[PDB]
Amino acid sequence: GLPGMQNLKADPEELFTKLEKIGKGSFGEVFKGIDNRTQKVVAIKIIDLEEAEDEIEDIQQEITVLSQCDSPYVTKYYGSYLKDTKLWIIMEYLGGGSALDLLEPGPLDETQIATILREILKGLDYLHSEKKIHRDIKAANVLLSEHGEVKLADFGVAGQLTDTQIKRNTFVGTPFWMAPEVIKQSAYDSKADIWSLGITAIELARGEPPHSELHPMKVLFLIPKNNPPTLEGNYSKPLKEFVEACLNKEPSFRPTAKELLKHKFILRNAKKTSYLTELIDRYKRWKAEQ
Ligand SMILES: COCCOc1ccc2c(c1)ncn2-c1ccc2cccc(N3CCC(N)CC3)c2n1
Repeated sequence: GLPGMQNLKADPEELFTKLEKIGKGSFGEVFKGIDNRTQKVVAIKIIDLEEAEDEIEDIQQEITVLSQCDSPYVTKYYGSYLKDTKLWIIMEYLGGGSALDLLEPGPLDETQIATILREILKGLDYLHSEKKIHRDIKAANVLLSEHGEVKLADFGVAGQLTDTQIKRNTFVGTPFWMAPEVIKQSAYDSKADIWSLGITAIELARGEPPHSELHPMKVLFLIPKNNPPTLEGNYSKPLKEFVEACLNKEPSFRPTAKELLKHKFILRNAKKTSYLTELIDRYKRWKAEQ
């Protein structure tokens, strides 16, 4: 049973105006769309079920995880529709762009970095409290509203802890951002997300994660074997220490999301999310390029 499945008489090509492609996630392409009843903009993931071979269960799991989340920091799921062989999956649209998009005009300042990290941490705190693990935290999966609100996206590989399975062992994620214990397929939990957050912090500061120049298969040994990455360059000591705190090889040595919300880098530098509109405006004016 697929949570939020609508009446199969409903025609999504009638109910929604499909616009441009805006992304490609772990499973399926995502489009901008208009809800023709409300005129609100939505994000629509479209899946050809006739093609999908092993990914239908994955697609279903993603929708299930989203449907179980109710947070200002997690993309909303509205429902799903069928048009012949294609599944239209209707979700929240955030018009500011991903944090990675917003990096294209130039570097972030540490106030922007701290603000974005703080909001990511609020989302992680929510998820981890629900015993969920995102497992694909990276700047491309951090979306901003046109007002500067920051939300987590793409739950395509998200994990669920239960009283039966206290830990996971699945090899999932995006290689450069994956925790060493995930790569080794040791037993892991929400601390894996804290490692990915540290990598994302480096990404927000420098524009790319560590090892970005290498073939992803090399991280299969590099991340488990090497000392953890550090933030190199002219950045504040609290930011460098924030990164170090996240990027410890031992998961029990990483702070919780809740704890990092009080980290000196966050408290000293983060400001109102509304200020992030400057970053969104910067990107709009920048992509006014021929
Ligand atoms: C240039 O920026 C234009 C806005 O770009 C986007 C891109 C994706 C968006 C979005 C806005 N508003 C909501 N989403 C969603 C909504 C539901 C999603 C489900 C699975 C995967 C997604 N994305 C996340 C961003 C990533 N970069 C690619 C895959 C999803 N993205």
